[PDB]
Amino acid sequence: MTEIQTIRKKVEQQITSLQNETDEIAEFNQAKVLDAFQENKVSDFHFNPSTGYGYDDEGRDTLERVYASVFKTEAALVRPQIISGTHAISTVLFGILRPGDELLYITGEPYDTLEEIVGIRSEGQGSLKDFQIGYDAVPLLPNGEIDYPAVSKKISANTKMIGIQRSRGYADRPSFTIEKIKEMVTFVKNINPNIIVFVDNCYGEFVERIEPTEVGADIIAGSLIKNPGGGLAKTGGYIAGRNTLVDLCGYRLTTPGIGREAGASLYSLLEMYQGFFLAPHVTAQAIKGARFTAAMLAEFGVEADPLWDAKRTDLIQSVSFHSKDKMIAFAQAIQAASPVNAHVLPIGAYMPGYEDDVIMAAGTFIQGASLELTADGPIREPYQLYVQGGLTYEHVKIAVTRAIENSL
Amino acid sequence: MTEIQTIRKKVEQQITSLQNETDEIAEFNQAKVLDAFQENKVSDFHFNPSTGYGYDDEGRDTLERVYASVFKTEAALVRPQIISGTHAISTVLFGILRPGDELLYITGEPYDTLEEIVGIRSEGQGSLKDFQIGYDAVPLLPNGEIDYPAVSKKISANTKMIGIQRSRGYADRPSFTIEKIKEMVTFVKNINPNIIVFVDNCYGEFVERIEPTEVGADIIAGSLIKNPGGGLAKTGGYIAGRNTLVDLCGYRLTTPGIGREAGASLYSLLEMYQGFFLAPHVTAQAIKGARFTAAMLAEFGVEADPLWDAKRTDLIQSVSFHSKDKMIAFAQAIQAASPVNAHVLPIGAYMPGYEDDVIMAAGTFIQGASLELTADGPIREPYQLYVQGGLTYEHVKIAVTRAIENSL
Amino acid sequence: MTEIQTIRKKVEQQITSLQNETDEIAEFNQAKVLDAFQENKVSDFHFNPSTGYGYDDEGRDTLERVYASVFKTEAALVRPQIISGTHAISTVLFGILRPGDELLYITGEPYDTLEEIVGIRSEGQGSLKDFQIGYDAVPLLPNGEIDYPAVSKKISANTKMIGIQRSRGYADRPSFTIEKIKEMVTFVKNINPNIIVFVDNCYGEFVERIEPTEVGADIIAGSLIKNPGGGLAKTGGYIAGRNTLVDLCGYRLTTPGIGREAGASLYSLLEMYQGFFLAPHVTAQAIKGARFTAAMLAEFGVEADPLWDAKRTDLIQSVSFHSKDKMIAFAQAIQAASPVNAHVLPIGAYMPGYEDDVIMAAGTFIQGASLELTADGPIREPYQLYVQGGLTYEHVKIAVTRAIENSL
Amino acid sequence: MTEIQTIRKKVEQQITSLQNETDEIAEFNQAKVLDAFQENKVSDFHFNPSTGYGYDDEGRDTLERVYASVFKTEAALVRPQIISGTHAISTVLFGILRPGDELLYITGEPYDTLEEIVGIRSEGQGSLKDFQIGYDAVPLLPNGEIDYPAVSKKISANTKMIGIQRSRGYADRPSFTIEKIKEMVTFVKNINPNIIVFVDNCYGEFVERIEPTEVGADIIAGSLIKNPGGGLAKTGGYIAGRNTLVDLCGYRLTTPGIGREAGASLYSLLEMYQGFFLAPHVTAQAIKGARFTAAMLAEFGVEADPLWDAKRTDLIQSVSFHSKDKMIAFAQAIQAASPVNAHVLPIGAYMPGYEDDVIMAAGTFIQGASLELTADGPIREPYQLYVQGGLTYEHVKIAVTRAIENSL
Ligand SMILES: [Ca+2]
Ligand SMILES: [Ca+2]
Repeated sequence: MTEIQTIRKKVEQQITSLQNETDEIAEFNQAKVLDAFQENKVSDFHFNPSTGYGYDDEGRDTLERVYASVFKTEAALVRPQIISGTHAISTVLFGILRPGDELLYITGEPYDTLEEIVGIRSEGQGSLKDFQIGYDAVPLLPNGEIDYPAVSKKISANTKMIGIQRSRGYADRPSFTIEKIKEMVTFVKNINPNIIVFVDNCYGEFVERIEPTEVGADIIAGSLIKNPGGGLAKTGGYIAGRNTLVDLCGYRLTTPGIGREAGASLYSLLEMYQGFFLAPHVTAQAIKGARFTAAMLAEFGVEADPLWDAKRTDLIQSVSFHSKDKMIAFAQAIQAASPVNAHVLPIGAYMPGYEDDVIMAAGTFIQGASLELTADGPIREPYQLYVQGGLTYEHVKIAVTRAIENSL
Repeated sequence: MTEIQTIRKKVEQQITSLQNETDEIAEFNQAKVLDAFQENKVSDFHFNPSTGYGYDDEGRDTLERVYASVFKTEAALVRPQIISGTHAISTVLFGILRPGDELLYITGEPYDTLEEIVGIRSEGQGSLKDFQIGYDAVPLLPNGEIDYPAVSKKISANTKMIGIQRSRGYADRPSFTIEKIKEMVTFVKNINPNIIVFVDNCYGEFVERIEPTEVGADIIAGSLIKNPGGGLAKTGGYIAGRNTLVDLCGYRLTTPGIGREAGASLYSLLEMYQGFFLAPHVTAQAIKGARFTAAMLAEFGVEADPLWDAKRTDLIQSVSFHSKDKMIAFAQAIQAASPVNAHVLPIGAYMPGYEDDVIMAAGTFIQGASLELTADGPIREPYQLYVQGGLTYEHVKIAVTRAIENSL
Repeated sequence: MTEIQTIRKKVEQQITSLQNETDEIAEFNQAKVLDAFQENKVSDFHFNPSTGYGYDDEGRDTLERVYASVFKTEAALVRPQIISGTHAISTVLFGILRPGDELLYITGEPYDTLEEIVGIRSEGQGSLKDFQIGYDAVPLLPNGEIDYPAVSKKISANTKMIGIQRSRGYADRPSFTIEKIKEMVTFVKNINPNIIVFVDNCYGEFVERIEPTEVGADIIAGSLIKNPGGGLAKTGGYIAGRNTLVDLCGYRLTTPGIGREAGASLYSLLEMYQGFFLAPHVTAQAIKGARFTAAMLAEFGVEADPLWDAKRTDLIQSVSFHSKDKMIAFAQAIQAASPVNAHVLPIGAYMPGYEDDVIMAAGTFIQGASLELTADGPIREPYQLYVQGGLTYEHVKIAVTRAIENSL
Repeated sequence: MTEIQTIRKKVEQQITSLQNETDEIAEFNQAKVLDAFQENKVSDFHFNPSTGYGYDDEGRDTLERVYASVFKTEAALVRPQIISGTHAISTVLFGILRPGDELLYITGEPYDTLEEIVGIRSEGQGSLKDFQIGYDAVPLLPNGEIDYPAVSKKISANTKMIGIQRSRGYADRPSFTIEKIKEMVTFVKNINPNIIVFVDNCYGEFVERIEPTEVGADIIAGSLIKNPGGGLAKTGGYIAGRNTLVDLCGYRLTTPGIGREAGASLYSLLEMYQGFFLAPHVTAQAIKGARFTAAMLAEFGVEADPLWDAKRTDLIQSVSFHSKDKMIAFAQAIQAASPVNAHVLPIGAYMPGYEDDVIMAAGTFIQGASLELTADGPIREPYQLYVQGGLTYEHVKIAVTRAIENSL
């Protein structure tokens, strides 16, 4: 019985109860996805490629129906023609919003990439602002909760859509649970039932037994190289929601008069189907992994957020080293414990629009994939490193144990 | 020699000189494309796939540079993410136009699919109109020429872009040659040099030694399942033009902030490169075929448009039988002389937004591809059938001779 | 707390200790495969396709080196040019064996497919017998152990190779553990160290911490649509062993004078790499699944083999219903609880060379894949059904719970 | 007109009549292939992938039937599993031959790669010799014709198969026309009608209106990265012949008991069908190019073989410069006028089993493909360079004119 092994025996026993809970959620979600395959009568011919126009591609259409069934929506859009999560989100915004309309984000300022999209960052690019669509965001209370009086003050007759970002992303606040989201929807719908509630669902898929579309969200969007891709999707994004709303997204994604009826699937179907099927289980690996990281690092006297015993709604997990050297050594050890490009150590790197260098471990099968184990953060006080994902719980245990042995 | 063989010997001698000119154009164009590959140092690594976000895909970028080199533009956008010619065109319009801007098509009303796009066909789908962008079309003169006085009267200070459709499509007018297009461009630029000239270039690629971007067009667009795909591209579209304009198109195709810097190529690069290399030559097969069809049908007392000895700028070829039966029999024979689904008899079919039944031969490798031999037309007087494309001149001669033998 | 749920709470607590052991093995094996990726410096460019001859395909070569590293061999052969497990095995036999040589199987008669291969079933097909290569097999003792005196009697100067089939397959004997195999190797090597020991390793990969190549096997072969494909490999087989021996296999697989240096990888690399990486973990799911099936069925008074508490060396798991109806209802429920073709119920089916109908549940992503959950058996006393595989432990729990609710 | 242009005008007029005959052959062959697609009811579903074992792949089977129809054989084996022409040929030899049998090549010693296969090149690799199969070759007469008395003397009762190599390869003799091959076949069959006649058909496909299987050959084989692949097949080989013989080949390609009934097609079907459809026409480009090269070089006082006005049966074309410098400069110029890796300067290179350095131009889409334009030769007197292939006649004219301009 070694050193670190002793610590592991202890910490693993400690977290076992919560890990078991994660497995209960995974079985529930696995059944849910299986039921969705089944109600849509998925067959092996549904993996066949389409070419050219992609008209009447039943494989593509069936997959979208499977997505809609799982999220409990009327319709979905899940294609490689949606190139990412950001692209999926932008498709929702431009798809629905029209000149004179206003978008209100209530979960505080959303992730930085949306900056140019809404138009508060650049010019001439074709932002919402360029198309006469208004945008604002309501900051969170200091405690990370929604500032309801502030939201109330902001909602006007011109407010067409309310934006909710489930995951904290890089923001210093807790990710919003489905219960918290339900409360937000109830609140806005009580003010105006016609207001469209959109939730940026990235990293939350299959973390709970429920999704935002089950607590009244009208439409949601996410990334296929995160949770729902199950580690297999090579690219893409998804949209799920009301039929009228998904129709609009489709016209934005292709063109009016064609919309979602068109777009060749080529060779992407099998990986999307199989990835979705495995997604509940693979998500469970990343969650189990996060709790392990949180428990182990805390044990080694390192600050963890969230806490190993925190409620979980997404995959996000950070650890604050309060040490530049410790942070870099850890991120490098994570790369060194990765399957792909393990020998290409990350270093402090310049990043456009940022005053601080960033460090990123990304030894993955798919470029930029996040359900896979990665690590990153800005190199500045308090030296917070995001260490999350993992295709297997085994991989996370191995990598984190080695990262500890290497930096602490 | 059989009878038909005797007619062929005569007709083939008659058109030889023109077929030779087509071959001369093919060699010029083949050299143009080769020089572009060399200039851009095309390598086998340029065929490699990219996954995830598709950042720093040199293969994708190099393909784009090759397109730009051939079309003699600063920039190009060429990728699987563009699902068709219509999508390419829409991307140009929404990419460049903004609220208060006006689009003026000068080549008469453009192809029907653009109806919904501009907003004269529906409501609420996110048309140019829905986004406060103005549109109009100047009808052609009765002889099919541009109505210059009408054009002059409709150009205002708010006219941001001029639209030109090279190919006649289904319009009862001749396709516009590069020389004619040059006249148009010179004219509108004389009125306002800052006006953006866009040419829908479908079916015209490699038919002449020059493209519209060489006669003053600022930006062009087309489909990869037509000419530039060389029969090999399974899907896609292209945009080529000035860097500023192509940048704007990129933000529309993806999102602001990202643009053309993202989008996984997956496995599509090789077919696009190889198809483009083969495009000048495959285009020539389709043109030689067109001339054969025109000359043979005329010889059999059937009306052809264009005439065998007409100037050619695109692939479009029609024959008018003034007989329902002959028209149907001929189209059926074309399907029967096609490689794929030869046994699937075309019959009068309903087409959305069409009072008349249509008949179509589409026995192709790629779904809806048109550089391949196809035949189609609405079932009504004067019973005009479009018989065009052909991956090989041999295929067209065989199919057409048999179609004649089966219907006349 | 429901009926069956109560039974599950009980049985799951009971099997927990062994399941945990399976997870320890999985973590060890995950580390082992990770270490193999790392020592071979696996990078994202190693997933790139090769075409034509496939000469100097580093992606293909690196993968084979990763396989060799994991199995602790000098060399391996793992390509889609090996179309299956049977093909892999036959390649080993014809690769090494020459006229006058004799093959001796000591684990009793091997699986039926090898019948034509060795030549004890047909004629003129090019069996070992057709090529003047001898074959025999030593039956097991009644207790399922190796009959060592019988083996000793059989080994002659002409015995070039000894065959060992690790997995019981359909045979009514226990699968041979690695320790048992070590004993066999020691025994034959003591008689003649020059005798080549070959192990058919199908279904045993990653079930223990060790493989036969670690207890002295010279060469091994298996299927990529079983354990090592991790559920992702679309086809294939592998060979691993001594360099001289793998060289010979390569000449058989391609041609002499070329061998393994050639063969295009096309698009198969990523799935093979990623599948191998996930294989320890996915294998663990199928093992955990088997123990669950064994424990649950036994609880419902149904005979299980192996027992939930048996030592495990492969994925094989059966249950004997002593009831035709119960057996068929169970197999059908397994299909109905599968992701693909769930609505296509299996029925009693004729099978060539068999007196009895067979039933097979195979609602899988990959045609004929076995790491995925399936069920099959011959429809005859005692109505033994093989219920094994599972990409996730969750899937197996769900499917088995439903199969019980449906047939018992 | 420039000078070179003046020479071209003259030379092109001179060869026109022969180029026209090539086009006539192209049309005949195109019709032959089209009729085969029709006869076999080729459908778009025939392009669908198969996974796993590849059982009941109708697309794969239909492709095989199309090949058989074109070659006028009972059966064909055409698949990605055959990695080359050599592999196809080896499969035929080991598939049919058995211990005590003898193979007699009558067209002199065949291509070098077959050396190891037959067993006159190495030891222990599993050659025909290692498997107790006899081999011999009858040298050609000095004029390159068959030595009939020597052939008669070497045919015995143990002569199971007669080998005929259509193409000269690197041998200093003319390629054998179908008429010549017919003479050979008639002769050997007169000696023994039960003798199996095999023709290595590489580079000869679609060059004449007839194939060897139409002049008595029992079985033939070739490469898909040459003629029948139409420039599109990324890998592979074919075997066509009598059902009994093709059956035997199947058991060798896979295993006895299984044969041709197995092997996943994955994503290779479409390119194989489309390539075969285009093959007659692409072949014609390469032949027209060959004639252009022969006539142009001769016009410039360089020795050509074959001569511009020679009978053609395959793609092979050489030119002898009697100058190292000119030879090297010309090959370099061909690479520089190639689409892929144009910038990668060919230089004298070592070649295993060759005392002399070789130079090669291989700037192709598919690695090692030869229907595409390439150039190669050993660097030694009389400095003979093979300059052949070409996906388009335009490409050859451009490359060759530039090569002339750069070296002469
Ligand atoms: Ca001017
Ligand atoms: Ca005779």
